[PDB]
Amino acid sequence: PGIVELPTLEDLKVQEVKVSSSVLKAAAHHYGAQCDKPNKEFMLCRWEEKDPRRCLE
Amino acid sequence: DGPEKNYEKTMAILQIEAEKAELRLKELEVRRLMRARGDGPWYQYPTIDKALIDHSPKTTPDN
Repeated sequence: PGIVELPTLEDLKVQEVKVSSSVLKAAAHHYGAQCDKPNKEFMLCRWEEKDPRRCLE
Repeated sequence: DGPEKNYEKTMAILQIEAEKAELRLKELEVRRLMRARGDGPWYQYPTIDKALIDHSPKTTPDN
């Protein structure tokens, strides 16, 4: 019943963060303090839409 | 006593019994329909209450 829609692989292409987990943990506090606005916007969108396909941007 | 007493007593009794018979037939039909469909107060089997659901963020966006 119905056909699922999935974004094309060109829509999932982005410059990945290629640092390991320890590097991320070292600067986790400053990253959370400085980069808070896009992270919070993304997480609110994720919790409200309940759909990974509506939060690519 | 006179015949009118028995006459009218019989008439009242006949009315009462006829009404009771019609009511019994109506009750049987109503019960049959109510059990078949389930849209009346009778035969309302319980379902899960919806007040038990938790509506809160669940540590995972997709619930």
